[PDB]
Amino acid sequence: QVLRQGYNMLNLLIHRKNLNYLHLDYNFNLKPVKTLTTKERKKSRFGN
Amino acid sequence: WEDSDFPILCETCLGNNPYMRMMKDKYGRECKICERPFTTFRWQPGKGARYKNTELCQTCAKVKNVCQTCMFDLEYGLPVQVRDHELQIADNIPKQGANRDFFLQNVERTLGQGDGTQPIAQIANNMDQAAHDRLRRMGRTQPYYKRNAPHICSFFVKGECKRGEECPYRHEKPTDPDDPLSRQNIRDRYYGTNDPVAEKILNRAAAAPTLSPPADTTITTLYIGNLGPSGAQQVTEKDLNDFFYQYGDIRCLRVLT
Amino acid sequence: KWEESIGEIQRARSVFERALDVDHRSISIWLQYAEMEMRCKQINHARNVFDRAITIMPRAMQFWLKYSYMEEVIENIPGARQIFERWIEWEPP
Amino acid sequence: QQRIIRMVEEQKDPMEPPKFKINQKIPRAPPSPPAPVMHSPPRKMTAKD
Amino acid sequence: FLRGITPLLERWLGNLLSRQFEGRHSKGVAKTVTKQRVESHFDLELRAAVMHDILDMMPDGIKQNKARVILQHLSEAWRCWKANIPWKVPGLPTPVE
Amino acid sequence: FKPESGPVNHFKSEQQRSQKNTLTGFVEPAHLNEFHFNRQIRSFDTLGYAQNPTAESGTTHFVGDVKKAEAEKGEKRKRVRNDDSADIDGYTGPWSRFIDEKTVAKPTPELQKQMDEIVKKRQEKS
Amino acid sequence: KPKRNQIDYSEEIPFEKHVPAGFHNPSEDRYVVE
Amino acid sequence: TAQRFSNLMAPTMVLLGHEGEIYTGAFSPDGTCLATSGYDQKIFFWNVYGECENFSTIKGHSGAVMDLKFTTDSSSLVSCGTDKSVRVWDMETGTCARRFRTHTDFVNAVHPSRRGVTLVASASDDGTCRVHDMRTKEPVKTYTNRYQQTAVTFNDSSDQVISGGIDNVLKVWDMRRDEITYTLTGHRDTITGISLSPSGKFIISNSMDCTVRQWDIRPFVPGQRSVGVFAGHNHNFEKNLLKCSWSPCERFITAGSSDRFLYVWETLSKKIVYKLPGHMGSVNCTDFHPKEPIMLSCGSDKRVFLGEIDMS
RNA sequence: GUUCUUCCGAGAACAUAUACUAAAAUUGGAACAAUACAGAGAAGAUUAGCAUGGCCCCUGCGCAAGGAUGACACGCAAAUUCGUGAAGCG
RNA sequence: CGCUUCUUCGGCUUAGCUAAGAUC
Ligand SMILES: [Mg+2]
Ligand SMILES: [Mg+2]
Ligand SMILES: [Mg+2]
Ligand SMILES: [Mg+2]
Ligand SMILES: [Zn+2]
Ligand SMILES: [Zn+2]
Ligand SMILES: [Zn+2]
Repeated sequence: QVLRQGYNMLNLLIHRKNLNYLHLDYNFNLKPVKTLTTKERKKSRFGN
Repeated sequence: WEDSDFPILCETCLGNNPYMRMMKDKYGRECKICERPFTTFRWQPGKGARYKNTELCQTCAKVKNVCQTCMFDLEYGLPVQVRDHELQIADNIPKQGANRDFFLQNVERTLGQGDGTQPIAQIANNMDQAAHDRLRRMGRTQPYYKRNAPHICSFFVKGECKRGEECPYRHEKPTDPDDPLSRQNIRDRYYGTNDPVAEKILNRAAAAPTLSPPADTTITTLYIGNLGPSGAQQVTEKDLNDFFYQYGDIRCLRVLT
Repeated sequence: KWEESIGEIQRARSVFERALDVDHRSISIWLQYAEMEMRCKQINHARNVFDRAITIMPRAMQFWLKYSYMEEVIENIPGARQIFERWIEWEPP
Repeated sequence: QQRIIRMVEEQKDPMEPPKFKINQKIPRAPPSPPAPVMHSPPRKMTAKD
Repeated sequence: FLRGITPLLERWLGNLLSRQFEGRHSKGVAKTVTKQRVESHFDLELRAAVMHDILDMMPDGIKQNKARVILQHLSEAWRCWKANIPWKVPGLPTPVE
Repeated sequence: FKPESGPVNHFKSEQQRSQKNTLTGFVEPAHLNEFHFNRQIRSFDTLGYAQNPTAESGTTHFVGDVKKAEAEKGEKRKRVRNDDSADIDGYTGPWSRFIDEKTVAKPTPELQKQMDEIVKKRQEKS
Repeated sequence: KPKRNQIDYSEEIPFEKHVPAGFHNPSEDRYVVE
Repeated sequence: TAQRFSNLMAPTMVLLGHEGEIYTGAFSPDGTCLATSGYDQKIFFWNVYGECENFSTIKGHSGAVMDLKFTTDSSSLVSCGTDKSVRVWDMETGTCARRFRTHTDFVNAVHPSRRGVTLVASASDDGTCRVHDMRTKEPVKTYTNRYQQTAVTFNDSSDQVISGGIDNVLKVWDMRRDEITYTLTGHRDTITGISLSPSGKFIISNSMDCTVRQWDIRPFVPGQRSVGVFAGHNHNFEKNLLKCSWSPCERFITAGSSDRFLYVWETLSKKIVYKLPGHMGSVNCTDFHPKEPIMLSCGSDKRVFLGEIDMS
């Protein structure tokens, strides 16, 4: 559950920012699904 | 942000039961008219009612002297458009976001210098006593409680209310969607523009009969009637004397008992 | 001035009122705010503008001159006397 | 003549984030009305000054 | 590790969430003065102090626009010092100079 | 408590002359007994009358449907119970319906036809 | 093209500072618009 | 500057620390302190002077303390409650000297004998008056009335027990006869408190009919014993046992009120002399300081108010 | 619904007011991908970097730092007022 | 005694810093 919760909860934060070109896979690797524009790659730069 | 002990509400919103339970939620809603977060109050006005809650914040109630839920005027129980008409209060209140946010800030500063018991100046200090009478003689006197009943059950409109007699919502005819009373907006009802129920009031108030002097400018005579029969029920000539010399110099008074 | 030229006197008033919040010690703004009212024959507005100006900056002669002169040109000479009397109450130059 | 009402406080959910945006910015309230300037009379400048 | 990282992430994820829901209020937060920004900040506060001395020093009744010219004389007086040129402005008032 | 002498404003209504603290009345804190407060709510809600909440209530001892209060001073349906706890399919403990219980409500076809056009007129906006 | 990031200043008087009360009744002034 | 009437630290003092409805409050006869209690079951003691510090707090009741009285020498505090028990608290020790565990229902009121041997009259929801003597476990007298009794006092000679209750009539029981020698009839509704004048000539009796009636309890009275009627206070739907008390000079009378106001009447004229605001709920108990013109009032609002009054 | 009463089909005690009440129906508000065009601060060019301002944001855990110096700024700047003599007229 | 043309008199208001910021 804590993994389902945490996974869902990070996905919501991605979607809350409309970063729908990022994908959080189930082992929590954060993959860009497409080559990123300067706008997209700036906008999607999550922090620590 | 703004906070208070108790909501600005009219008695028909509170119900006839003088014992109430109410919930306070600080900053629990944004004000429908200005998006500012405000302390929200929620209550059920007697059994069979729905849970009502405050819709306006107190500054927006004070800046129109309106009930925070039903947004009728707190003095006469009339919509704003009716009251702003009779008092000649123009649509002065700003409506654009940054402009009216600035305005409301100054209202709150100004009222904060007062005693807290008054609306804004325009309506706190209006004195047209004839206009006050026109409003008094059209405001509803009894509290209308039917405006706190539950919403109509959409599943009953769909013909499929799967809760049956356990459904709290109303199982009855909607208002016909061609009637303009079905199509109301909180902003229209607050600022007092294009309000359907206001126009239905103003028209029927204007259609009421009235005195008007004749074209005979030489006539200065008034008939007076309903004086009752002769005897102890009849008004004396002194009675008319005392009531009517208030207004002007009677040349003659003729009594016909 | 531009709002006056478009006839938007009520807008023009608020703009001068907002100017005075920025610099209430600017004699130019009070005079230009006054002159535009009396250009528009808004004599009771203009009187209120001058009473504020002379109330706030009693040492600025330009308000007392322009105000008492306006009240004289408009032939309210006992009004003009009381302006000069109120001026002399400040023991002016 | 009077109502009497029990005011309970609605329970806040601790797991609920801040509800409303407050990045709004609006002009300052206008200053309190002008204090009269209260100067000593002007001292005349000569053109030499 | 988790003992100490728990409150750190609780704060950090709070700040992340709060700007994600409230928005970023940070307009008009005081920017502090740091390595590269010192030398421009010295020139701000110099010119502000100079300007305050100008306006207090001039007597009442002078067109204030003269003050912005005096700040030009300051910048020339510095360059002449920097470049060791002798600086002398012939008509400059001695309190201003 | 010595009354204010002299006339009273013709212009202000009695609502406007009234003693007040907020925009609409005199709010003040109170401490009732919690038990009796609850009793009075439920009497008004269920019976139509309650004892008057005002301080200095005077003669008006009862509020609401006072006719019942003076007359009375202050049947249920049956439920299809099946408390056989071993009856895996059949048991209905607290969830025993009334035998009357109209577990679904549908309008008559006359009301249906009226309400059918209402949703269509709403949908015809498109 | 629609615009909504700001008040339209021509719709209503922006940040309207109302003229203070004074001893002379301002409503005696009748102005005719140009 | 303004006139002052007492050694109080301020003309009005607000005493805070109770956790529930304060049903009862009394001054020590020596004037040094006052004791207060109620639904929170603790008994709080307060000095009348200086900071009015809550110098002691007795605990022990397993129920609300409905009534609370000092013995006349101030050496003991009598208290009674919904734990069916009367307790006598030793002042110097702070300890339960006696626990008259013999009532069978809530004890509504208590009054110690004024002089001679210490006797404790008590009235209860079991319908009985009982007089308990400190020296015996068994009560000296049990006077079974048919209906619940809410208030009790001795007469001044401590040989008649006066009680009232749901039947509205006050009984007067004569302790050598074990009979009701006479009854005082006139209240329209249940009595909530009875208090005996300093001289003992008169009693007042408060009732849910919102009147206080003054009765002449002297052995011989040449006619009607009803002396007069006071009005102004109100009893609300909480049906608290609103007490009543006498000024130590008898010129003034008080009663509890549900309308938040602290009422004082003048005994001779029956006019209200004070109707002080300041409580936020039922003023359940009111008393006068025995030596100095100070008023005690105890609210359902968990507040005790001490203040000066001009006892002219 | 349970522990007890009995004259027997009733009575005493215990138990005491859930729910932003919807399976809904309505109603605002942000960014998206790219055909051709002409293309990104400083008195010639290559042009740093750092500041300043408000009803301008974005990334960031952030009083750190980036986003073209993040973008903008880029001149009718009059804003308390005159004084002079010739020559036509009339 | 008044209007107009013209000149004529006082007034007639540079948007920081850094190693000229660096380089030819
Ligand atoms: Mg660069
Ligand atoms: Mg930067
Ligand atoms: Mg950069
Ligand atoms: Mg920048
Ligand atoms: Zn609002
Ligand atoms: Zn309302
Ligand atoms: Zn339904």
